[PDB]
Amino acid sequence: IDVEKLLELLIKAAAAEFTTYYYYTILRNHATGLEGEAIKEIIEDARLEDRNHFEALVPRIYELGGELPRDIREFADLASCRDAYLPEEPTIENILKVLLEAERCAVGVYTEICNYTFGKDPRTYDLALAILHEEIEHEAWFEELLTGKPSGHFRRGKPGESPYVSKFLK
Amino acid sequence: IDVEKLLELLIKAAAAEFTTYYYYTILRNHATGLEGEAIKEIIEDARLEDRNHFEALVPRIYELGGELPRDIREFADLASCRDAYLPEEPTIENILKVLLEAERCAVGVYTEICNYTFGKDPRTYDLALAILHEEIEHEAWFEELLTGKPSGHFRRGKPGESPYVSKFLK
Amino acid sequence: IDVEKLLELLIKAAAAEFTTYYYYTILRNHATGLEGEAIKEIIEDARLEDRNHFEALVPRIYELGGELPRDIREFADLASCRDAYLPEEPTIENILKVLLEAERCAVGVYTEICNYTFGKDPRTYDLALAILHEEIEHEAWFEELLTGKPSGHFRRGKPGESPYVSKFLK
Amino acid sequence: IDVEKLLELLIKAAAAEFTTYYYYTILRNHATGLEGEAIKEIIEDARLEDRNHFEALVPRIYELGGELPRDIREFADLASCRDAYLPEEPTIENILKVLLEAERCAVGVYTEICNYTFGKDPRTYDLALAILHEEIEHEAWFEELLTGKPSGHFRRGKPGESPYVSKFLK
Amino acid sequence: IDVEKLLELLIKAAAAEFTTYYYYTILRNHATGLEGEAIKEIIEDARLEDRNHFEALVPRIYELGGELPRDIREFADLASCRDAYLPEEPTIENILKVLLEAERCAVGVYTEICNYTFGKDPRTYDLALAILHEEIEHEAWFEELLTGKPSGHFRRGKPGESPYVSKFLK
Amino acid sequence: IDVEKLLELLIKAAAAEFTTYYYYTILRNHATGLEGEAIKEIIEDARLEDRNHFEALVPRIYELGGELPRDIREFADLASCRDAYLPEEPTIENILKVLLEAERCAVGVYTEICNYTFGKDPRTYDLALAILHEEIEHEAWFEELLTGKPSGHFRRGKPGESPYVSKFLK
Amino acid sequence: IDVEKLLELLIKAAAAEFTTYYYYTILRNHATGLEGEAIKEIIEDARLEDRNHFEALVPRIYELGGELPRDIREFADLASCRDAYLPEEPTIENILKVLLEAERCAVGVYTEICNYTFGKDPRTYDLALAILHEEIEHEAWFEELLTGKPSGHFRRGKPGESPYVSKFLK
Amino acid sequence: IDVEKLLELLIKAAAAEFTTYYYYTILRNHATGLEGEAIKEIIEDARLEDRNHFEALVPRIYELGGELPRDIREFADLASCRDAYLPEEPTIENILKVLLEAERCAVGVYTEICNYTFGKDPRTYDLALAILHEEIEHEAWFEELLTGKPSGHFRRGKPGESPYVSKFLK
Amino acid sequence: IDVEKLLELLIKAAAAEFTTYYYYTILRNHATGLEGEAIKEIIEDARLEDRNHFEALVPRIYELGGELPRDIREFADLASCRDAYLPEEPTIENILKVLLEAERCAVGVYTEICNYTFGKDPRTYDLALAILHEEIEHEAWFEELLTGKPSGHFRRGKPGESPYVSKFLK
Amino acid sequence: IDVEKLLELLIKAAAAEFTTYYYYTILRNHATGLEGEAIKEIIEDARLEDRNHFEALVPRIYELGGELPRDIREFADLASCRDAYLPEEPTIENILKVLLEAERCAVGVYTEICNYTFGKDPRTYDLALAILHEEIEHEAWFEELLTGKPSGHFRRGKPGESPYVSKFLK
Amino acid sequence: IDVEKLLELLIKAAAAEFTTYYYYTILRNHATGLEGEAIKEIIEDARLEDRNHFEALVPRIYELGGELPRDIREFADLASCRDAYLPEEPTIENILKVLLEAERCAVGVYTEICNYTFGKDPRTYDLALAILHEEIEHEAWFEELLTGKPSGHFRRGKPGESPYVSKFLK
Amino acid sequence: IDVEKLLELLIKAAAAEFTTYYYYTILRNHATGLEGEAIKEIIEDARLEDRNHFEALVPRIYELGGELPRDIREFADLASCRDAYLPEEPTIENILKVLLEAERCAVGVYTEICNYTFGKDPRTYDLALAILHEEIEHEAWFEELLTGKPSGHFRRGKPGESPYVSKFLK
Ligand SMILES: [Fe+3]
Ligand SMILES: [Fe+3]
Ligand SMILES: [Fe+3]
Ligand SMILES: [Fe+3]
Ligand SMILES: [Fe+3]
Ligand SMILES: [Fe+3]
Ligand SMILES: [Fe+3]
Ligand SMILES: [Fe+3]
Repeated sequence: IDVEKLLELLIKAAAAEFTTYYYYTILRNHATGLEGEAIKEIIEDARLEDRNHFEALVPRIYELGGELPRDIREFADLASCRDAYLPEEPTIENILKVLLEAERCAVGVYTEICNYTFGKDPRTYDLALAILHEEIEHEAWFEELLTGKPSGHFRRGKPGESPYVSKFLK
Repeated sequence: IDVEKLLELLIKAAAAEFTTYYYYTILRNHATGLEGEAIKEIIEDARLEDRNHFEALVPRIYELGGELPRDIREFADLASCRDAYLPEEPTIENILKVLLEAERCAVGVYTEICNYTFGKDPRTYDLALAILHEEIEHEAWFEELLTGKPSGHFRRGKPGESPYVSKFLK
Repeated sequence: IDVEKLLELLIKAAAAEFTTYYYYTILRNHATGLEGEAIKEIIEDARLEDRNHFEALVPRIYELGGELPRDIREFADLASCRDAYLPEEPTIENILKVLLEAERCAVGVYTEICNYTFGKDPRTYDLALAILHEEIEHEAWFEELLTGKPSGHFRRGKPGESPYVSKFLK
Repeated sequence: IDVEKLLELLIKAAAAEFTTYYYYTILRNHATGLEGEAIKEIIEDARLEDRNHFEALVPRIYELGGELPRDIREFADLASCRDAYLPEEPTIENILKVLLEAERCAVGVYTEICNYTFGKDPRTYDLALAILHEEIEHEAWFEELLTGKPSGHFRRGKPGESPYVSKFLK
Repeated sequence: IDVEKLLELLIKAAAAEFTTYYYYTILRNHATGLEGEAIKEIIEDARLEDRNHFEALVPRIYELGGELPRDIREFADLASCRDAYLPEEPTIENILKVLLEAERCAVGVYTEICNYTFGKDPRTYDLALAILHEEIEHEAWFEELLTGKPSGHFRRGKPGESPYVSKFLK
Repeated sequence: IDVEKLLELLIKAAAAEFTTYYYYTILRNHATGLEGEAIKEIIEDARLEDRNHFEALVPRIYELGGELPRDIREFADLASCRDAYLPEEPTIENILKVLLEAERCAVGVYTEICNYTFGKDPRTYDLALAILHEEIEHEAWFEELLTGKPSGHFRRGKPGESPYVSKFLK
Repeated sequence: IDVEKLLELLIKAAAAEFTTYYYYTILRNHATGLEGEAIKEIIEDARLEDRNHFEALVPRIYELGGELPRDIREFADLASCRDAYLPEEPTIENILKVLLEAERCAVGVYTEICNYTFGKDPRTYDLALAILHEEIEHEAWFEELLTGKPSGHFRRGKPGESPYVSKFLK
Repeated sequence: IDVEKLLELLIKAAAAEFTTYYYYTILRNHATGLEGEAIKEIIEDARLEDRNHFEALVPRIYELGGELPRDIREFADLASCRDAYLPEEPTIENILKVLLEAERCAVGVYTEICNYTFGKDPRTYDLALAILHEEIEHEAWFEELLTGKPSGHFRRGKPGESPYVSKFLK
Repeated sequence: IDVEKLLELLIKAAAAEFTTYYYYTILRNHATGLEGEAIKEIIEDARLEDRNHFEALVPRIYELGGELPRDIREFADLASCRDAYLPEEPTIENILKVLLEAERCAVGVYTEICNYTFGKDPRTYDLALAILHEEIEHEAWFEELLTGKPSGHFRRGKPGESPYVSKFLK
Repeated sequence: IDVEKLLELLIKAAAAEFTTYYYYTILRNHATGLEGEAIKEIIEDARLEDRNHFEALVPRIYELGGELPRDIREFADLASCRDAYLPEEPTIENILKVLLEAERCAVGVYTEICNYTFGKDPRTYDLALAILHEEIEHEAWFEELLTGKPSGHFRRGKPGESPYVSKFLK
Repeated sequence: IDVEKLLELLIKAAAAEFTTYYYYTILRNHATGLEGEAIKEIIEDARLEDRNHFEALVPRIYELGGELPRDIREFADLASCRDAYLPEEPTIENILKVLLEAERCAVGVYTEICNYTFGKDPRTYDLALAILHEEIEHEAWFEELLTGKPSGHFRRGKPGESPYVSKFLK
Repeated sequence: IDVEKLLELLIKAAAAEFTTYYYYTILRNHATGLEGEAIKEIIEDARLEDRNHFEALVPRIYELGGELPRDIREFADLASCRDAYLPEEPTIENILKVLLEAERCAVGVYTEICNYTFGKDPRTYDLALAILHEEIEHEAWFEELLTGKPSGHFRRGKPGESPYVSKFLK
């Protein structure tokens, strides 16, 4: 396994989690009205779990001999998912589209890391898998809200509980 | 009081609670979209309390010298309420109709047991009354969601808390 | 500072909180249907925090040498906000209008008390400010639900937690 | 059973609980001095449990198709117990007399509802019985404090815990 | 209803609960060996719940204008169940026989009180019913251990939790 | 050390604790009125800790090869303190006199056991000392209430917490 | 990976967990007598964890685009383990044989799913592995009770805690 | 603002809090008898909150570049309130007089600091205000106990909870 | 008061808190070795409280009709404190210098907001003051670690507890 | 007192506790079958408390200027009790014999230390006494299981709680 | 035993604990810099436990018929340990020297009380022993920090937990 | 997979964990002085987690049909890591070297087991991975303390929490 390549993947993933923490704050605040009130708590759970994902990734990056970039702007520019901007027409549907696209990119990111580390870096694989669990659940949430396809999920107990990633958190 | 007749009522009630636990799982998963997100937690609270009702009824059945049927299929066929099938057109309204009809049947079932045991089997009466409390609240929930008639209820704290039946639970 | 004038303001504020506790009970029970299910918990949090506000104001009234009026009807007639009656056409929108108008009046009431006591009665100012915090949040809640303007708030953890007024509560 | 008559009883009971919540606030604040310090916590427990009784009665009123009156003054005028006014000579003994008379009226109110619903409305009977438990304990408290007749009770753990009515509370 | 007769029943019941608390201490300590280790915790749960039953009955006795007898020996002599003496051959089977006989007598005692107070003394009926719940469960426990007839029960969580009588306890 | 003599002391002590549990129940219920309300919780803490003392002594009696007497009447007759009867004139002062005399006898009982076991039976000494701690505090409580001599104590947090004996309790 | 084949495996596994929840209820209730008292809590822990396994599998089935069958009878007929019927001679040994056979089938079921998803469906693999952990422990429990071969396990803290599957539960 | 003058005020206030912690220990221990039992817990809550006030003031003194005096005697001599000596005739009334006078001095001390720092030292102002809240409540307590004027307060939950100063405590 | 100017101050403050959350992550990870082990937990508490400060500021920004900038890079560029870069020679002393300079800038930022809103925007003033409390404590921490001047502080209980800002957090 | 001799006793005791932690692991795992299921939790409580005893002894050894031996084999060879080997015929009875013999040796060890330190080394005496409490209870447990002599004990709440030694544990 | 002599010892000990509470506050605040950050929490634990020691000693002084001196200065002058002044050169080493000397004096004080009360005043002996436990641990802490001799201790969980004295605390 | 070879690996790993529990006790006690105070808690967390690792490995060894060796000396001799002896010159640096070498050996041990069981023994692989997580974190801790290379970790909340292995613990 190429630790330099792995470190780039992990840093790009951490950048996506960090920027998502900011952009989902904006999206949550624009999920207004009666229909917005349904999804506001769901966005908040996704936002806080993505913050947890950033917190879980940074120790592994440093364990592997990597480091966060010096400038926060450099870091944001490394994000492996495009920025989850507030849509120009911020309807609930358009916001859900942004959220679903972001979660689908995240699922792809950690699937790629899991594929890269499978049977080679057990600790990193297990960390990527833990985050992948939560991203798959996020993607299921938003896909159901947007398309009506049954996801099998309903409200998390308290936002940001991160049941799969918690063992990596301090 | 005819313990054999009482046992049949209790077993039929337990069968209805058990099957409801399965069928409400399906119904919860098809309460999708923005409007489904409102009622998903309400279905879940009803589903988990009906599981509690099954757990509360079984000890009383055995205390009275009865027993569950040998085969799970026999048991399901004994249910005193018709199966809460997913409707062919699973809109939120059609799902609510199934839920309301099921809860109304449950209210009838425990009202019948309470009438049968009033002043004759205090422990069984109190158990039937405890479940009846929760069924009346479930029926109120779904009737309000479906017809807009004020029920007087809003979200339970945590799903499955069963405030009335808890003293019967282990 | 004129303690007699201050006492009248505080008693009128306490009357508004007390009557709101009653009228919001009615409003919560008529927020029915799928769209009502969104706002029912929000009304309940506002109702329980306004009950807390009454509980926090009464000790200060007595500390300052005032007292509640002898008759509950006299007390209700002193309310500094007009009664939050159920609207003749109790749609969710019309209910939200009543709630928003009540919260806006409350914000005005405690802003007036804060202005009257600023730099003169520190304990009363701090109490009025604590309640003002919660009224501003209530007003933000309902204004977002009604107009879609981003308020920055989403569901309180448990209704009636009163994070700002709790230090005044027993 | 005549649901209209039952609803009137329940609303009148709820009015008595609501007004008691106000009037006991006044009574608690005038139970002063060394001897008042004994009974202040007892009044407070009674006051908070009567608030719980109001909270428990309202859902049942709405379940049965009733509603609270539009105006808080109408509601107060419906109270089935006369107003627990602060006595003109507010000695501890005179305050205890008011409290005992109020609790005795409450015991009568819920005894009447229990008699009306016995074997006919199990849920309402059980609710009336739950409140009756707490009223009988309140009456015992104050009768002992006033006459020295042994009641068998001593301080509740925390005021407002409502051990009998809690299962009806949210 | 004849309060004097009711008081005698309640005092005799309280005496049985009090003496059982002592005699079950002896029985628990003689349930030795590998087979005794099974039932020791079951005896302990029964013993502590019977202590709770004594604690729950005394306030009601005093509420009704009765009192405990002056001398503890008088009290013990009033017990409505014969003393649960350690058997002359204290085998596990012989101990279980004593326990089952005691619980069957207790079930009879509270069934008699429930019959006497049904529809006449709601608070006392509810107290007798609460204790009856726990006695029926105790009788089921020991009957299963002794005869193998399925009771439907297994270990209580913590001994002395008294799920049915707790609302009467301080 | 003479284990037979030690066992007699321990059984007589356990009998005193057991009977006190009964007699203090009566005394607590007759500590009525405004002045009784002060000491009711203090009696209750003493009563529940003396119940704990009985629970702590019985295992040690059995560890040492002793056993409780077969009949509860035999047991009560062994009490090392005379019965704490309700006084013929049950004033608060006369009740306090009974309580103080009982606690003084208890202090003497465990002082005697500590003297007998000092440097010879460490486990029994430590158990007697643990109970002695609580008896000395009880005696201080009642002596202050009766004579005004400063004891240095004020209300225990929750009655029956037994801070010194808890390590011996299950 | 063939999602249709995977879905069939998962649904058949969920059916086995669901039916086990019923059949283990019967088995627990027939584990009577002194020797049954040992294993009753062990059956109960297995039963509640198998209920948790059903709850954990259903969301994954829906995430993958599958659904539970319409009728509860269809569902039961899909179970990948034969029904754990009460044996015709329900001795403790014969009951243990049924339990061990059921757990061995479960171990086989999740081993097959893990083999099918290894390195291909990380989330499903991790879910199957989590359940496999608990099935291997169940099989160890019952094999030790039946054959005396050391399993390395002793009583779970509280039944149904599911330490391995909890992260999948809501 | 003159930090040297402010530091002197804060150190003198801290000295008063520290010495009060000692002197209220004496006063609590001499609040004996039946009437003393009422106020003992109130003195204890005041004593522990004044200890908290000392703990809250010291960090601010050091933050501002001040320090506690080298010798504890120097420190005690700086107290801004005269020593709360046990009165020569330590009746409950005379003790209450000492307590009320001490609390009135404390209210004056923190009112002076609040006036000195208003709009100039926000952190110190907020700290002085937090302590002032608790001193005003203490003064209300003792004034009611002594004169019967309604204060609006009753027993704090647990002594020393310091609801207003807690945010400054570690 | 000029809400546009106030909004710019608040957004610039929120940007500083957000970027600090990133940069302190880097600084914490480079506080290595035996001497670094002392300050690592202190950096972590500062980092998590600054994250809390961002979370507390955003709702107020939206309440006042402002919004976060569309792009995370725009946001970072608005920070009112220069970026807390890892020093080119990352010794513990040089890291402490960066931390102290950042905290001093933060103290200045919230002092400016408090000055701008004093007596004009009570809610915003109280929020700025709450954050100012924590920044003053952070500055004290690092100044003591760097210069040895007594600050009066020692380790926070758990990192990120934010005792002053918590009432603003969800 | 001869600290060198005392240190040897304490180190030999710590060695016995440490080795017991290992050997009881083996014994617990071989207490199989239906009869083994009774005693498995009892062995586990003894094993975890003996681990606690090792943890409590080591600080005292170092306080007195002693140290653990360099090599773990040297340490094991110092054990004051012979190794609790799995018996060649590992029946439940033979295992109980090993356990009882080990506990009897432990009781002797701490009795010797208590005798050596009585009135000379209070801290060490109190530590030895604390462990002696738990060893006497362990010996009682196993003696009852093996011989049927009443011990007075039944299941500890949670294994390893060490109620007597806890004050020495970190 | 001479209670007057014992009272003088106890009061002198309480004075030392009280003054230490003040002087250790100063010492903690001057344990600055990177090396001071290690010992600051250790000083704080010692300081809070010595406050607990004062709280534990005062009730015993009053139980024995003693009393605290009228003036706080008299009290401080009675301290059995010389004042733990901040050293003229307040280096970490010089501060540790003061702390170690103070703890050594405390160990001597309670060793003297234990010697005086051994086998004569069990309650006082046990109290002195409880404090002696904590003083020996404090002395071990500081001696290790100062000289490097292994003490066997590391950080207490939370400062002021007083595991040995807690049973004497309210 | 060769279960005999796997069992040898697991037993050798368990031996290393067991001996580490002893040797880290010695190392922790010799990490003295101001610089030792930093790492003492880190050693303690590693020591308690390695004890947890032993507890987690033993059930798996028995599940697979293996057993611990008869004699504790045989067991210690099987350790897969050389004994972590206290260095002849026990400086903090030399102690850290021993700790780092031990953790590096542990990382190698569980990496080997993971490699051996990957895709063949899922339960054992997951157990080895869980321990590997904690060993990698331990190695990171000590490497940072020794070399200054950023590890990304700071103090665990409470020592011995084992966030990754907890699901395997009872
Ligand atoms: Fe994420
Ligand atoms: Fe309000
Ligand atoms: Fe009421
Ligand atoms: Fe006692
Ligand atoms: Fe399963
Ligand atoms: Fe103060
Ligand atoms: Fe900040
Ligand atoms: Fe001390």
